[PDB]
Amino acid sequence: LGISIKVHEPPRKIERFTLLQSVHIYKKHRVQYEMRTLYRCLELEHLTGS
Amino acid sequence: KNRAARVRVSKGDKPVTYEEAHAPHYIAHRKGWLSLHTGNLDGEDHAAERTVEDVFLRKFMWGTFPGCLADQLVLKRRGNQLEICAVVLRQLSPHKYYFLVGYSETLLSYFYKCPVRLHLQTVPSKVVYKYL
Amino acid sequence: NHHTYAELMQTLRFLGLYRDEHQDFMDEQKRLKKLRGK
Amino acid sequence: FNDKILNEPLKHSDFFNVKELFSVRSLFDARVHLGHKAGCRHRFMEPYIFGSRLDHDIIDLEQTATHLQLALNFTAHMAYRKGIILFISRNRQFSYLIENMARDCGEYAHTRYFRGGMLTNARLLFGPTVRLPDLIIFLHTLNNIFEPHVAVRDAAKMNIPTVGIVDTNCNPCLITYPVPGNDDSPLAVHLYCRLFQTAITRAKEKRQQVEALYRLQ
Amino acid sequence: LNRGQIIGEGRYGFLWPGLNVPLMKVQTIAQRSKEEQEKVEADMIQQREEWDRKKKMKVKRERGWSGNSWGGISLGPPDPGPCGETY
RNA sequence: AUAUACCGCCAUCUUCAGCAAACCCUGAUGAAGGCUACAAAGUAAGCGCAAGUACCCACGUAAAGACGUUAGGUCAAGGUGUAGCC
Ligand SMILES: [Mg+2]
Ligand SMILES: [Mg+2]
Ligand SMILES: [Mg+2]
Ligand SMILES: [Mg+2]
Ligand SMILES: [Mg+2]
Ligand SMILES: [Zn+2]
Repeated sequence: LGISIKVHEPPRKIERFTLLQSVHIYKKHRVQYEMRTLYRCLELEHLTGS
Repeated sequence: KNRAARVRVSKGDKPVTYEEAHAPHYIAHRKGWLSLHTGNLDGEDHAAERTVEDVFLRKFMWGTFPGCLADQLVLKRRGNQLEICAVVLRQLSPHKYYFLVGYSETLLSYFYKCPVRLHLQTVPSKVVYKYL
Repeated sequence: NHHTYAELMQTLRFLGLYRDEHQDFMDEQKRLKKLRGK
Repeated sequence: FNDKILNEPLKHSDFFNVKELFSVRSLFDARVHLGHKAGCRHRFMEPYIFGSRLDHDIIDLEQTATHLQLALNFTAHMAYRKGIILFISRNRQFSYLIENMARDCGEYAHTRYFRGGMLTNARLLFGPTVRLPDLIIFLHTLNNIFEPHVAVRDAAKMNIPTVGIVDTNCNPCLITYPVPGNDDSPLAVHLYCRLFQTAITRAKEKRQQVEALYRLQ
Repeated sequence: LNRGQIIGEGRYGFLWPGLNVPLMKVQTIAQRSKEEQEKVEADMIQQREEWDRKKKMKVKRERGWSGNSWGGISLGPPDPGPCGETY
C-alpha cells in the first residue's frame, strides 16, 4: 500500500519470580520461573483513517 | 532427586511420547507450551481467569474422548476464538468421532461464550519418541 | 463458581457423555466396601 | 542338483596334487625344523620333536611333511567348497604379510587384537545373518603373551576345523590339523604363506574348470 | 479397570442418535423406562461378576516334585534363533 | 489414625560418575568375576555425567545430576489404600 514504515525493537522486560520447591520445609531450595515477553514496534507514518 | 515432570527409566519395554519424556527445564528450550494465550505478557490482565478454564478443557476432553486421546491437547486462542487442536488415536468408528466434535464444539461454545473449533488428527498408534 | 463447573460434570456422567476416572474409581471401590464394611 | 563335482574330489586321493609344493628339502632350507628351547617345550610337542641339540629342540621334518599332505589338502577342499577361510596370526612381525596374502588370494585375514566374543558372540557383534568361517588357519598359534590364542577355544566352541602352525612351545590339542614347524623365522613363514596361498588358488581354479565342464555337458 | 463401560451409556437412560444406537436407523433422543435401565443395571452388574470370577480362577498348574517348589517343573521348548532354527 | 501402604513435590551423598537391559567368556557350568592399545574376553543399546541451551562469550554462574541409601520430610497442598466417627 506504499506506506512509509520503520521497525524497531524495544528492550524486553523479563519479570522473573521465585517459588518454593518442596511442598513442605526447605527454604534453602527454591525454583525460579520467568516470563520472557518481547516487543516490536511497527512505526507507521502518515496514513488516512480509511 | 527432583521429580517434577519426568518419567523414570525402568526397563527397556516402556514407551513414551516426546513431551513427557522431556524434563521441565526444557520448556522453551526443547518443547513448546501446550496452550497459547495473551495472559502472561505484562502488563495484561485476564491471565488469571483463563487458566482455570484452560485446565478444565484438558480435563473435560480427557473424559469425553475416553481411551483414545493420544497426548495432551493444544489450546490456541485467537482473539475471541478458542482453537483446540488434538491428535487422537485411530481406534473409534468415525461416526462416533463426528458426534463429539459438534457435541463438544457447541457445548464449549456455550460455556466460554466464544466460538470453539476442533481440529482432530488421527494417528494409528501412540507416537513414541523414546523406548526408555 | 465450582457448582457450575462440578454439577455440569455430574450430569454429563449421568447422561454418560463424559466418562471420568475419579468417580469411576469411587463407585467401583465403594461397591467393594459395601460388600463387607458397611 | 550340483553334487557331481562335490563327490569326485573326496574319492580322489590328493586330488589337487599338493605333494609338489613341498618336500623335506624345501622345509629344511627355510628353517622350519628349528624349535625353541627345551626349557619351554610343551607336553604335546613331545611326539613331533626329533631331539634336542645342545638344548635346541629340533622338529621332525618327516612327521611335519606327513601332516602337510593332509593339512594343505583339507584347506584346498575348503577353498573348493567355497567356505570362508580366516587367516589369523598375532606375530606383529608378519602382520603386514598375512593381510597382504589375504588380498593376493580371495580369502580372509584377521591379524589384529582379538575382540572378546568374535566367534562365540558373532550374532550381536554383527548382523544376525553371518556365515562364520569354515576353517581358521593359524600362523602363530601363540598369542603376544605366550599362552595359546583365544580362537583355539572359540574355534572349537563354534565347531570349526582349524589348521594351525604349532611350534615347540605351542598347544596342538584343540586344533585339528597341527603343522609341527617353525613360525618365528622370517624365511619360515614366507614359505608357509607361499604354500597356503598357492594351495587354495590352485584349489579355486580347480573349482572353476569343473563347473564349466558341467555347464557344457 | 475401565473395561465394562461403553462411551454413551449413563444411568439416566438416554439413547443418543450417534452413540449407543445403531447408526441413524434412530435420530431421536429416547428416554427409556425405569424398568429397562433397571434391567440394564442388572445386565451391567451381572456382567461384572463374570469377569470377577474369571479373575478368581484356580488353574490346574502342573507340579514338579512338590507344589510351591520350582523343582522338576517344565517350561516350553527353547525359543528359536533369530534367523530360523525351530526347536 | 497411619508419610511404616502411597501418588504428588523434594531433601541428601551429589562441590559423584556411575546404573545398566540383551548377549558372550572364565570359573571342573559355586556365590561371583571380566582389567593390560607392543592389549590376556568382553560386547553393547538405554539412563546419567559430558554435549547443548539460558545470562554478557568458549569463561563463569545458573539449570542439570541416573541407580540407590537414610522405611528421610509431608495424609495439614491436593488426591488416595486400609482402619475409624455419622
Ligand atoms: Mg536440587
Ligand atoms: Mg502345597
Ligand atoms: Mg543448582
Ligand atoms: Mg551438563
Ligand atoms: Mg519418620
Ligand atoms: Zn615360536
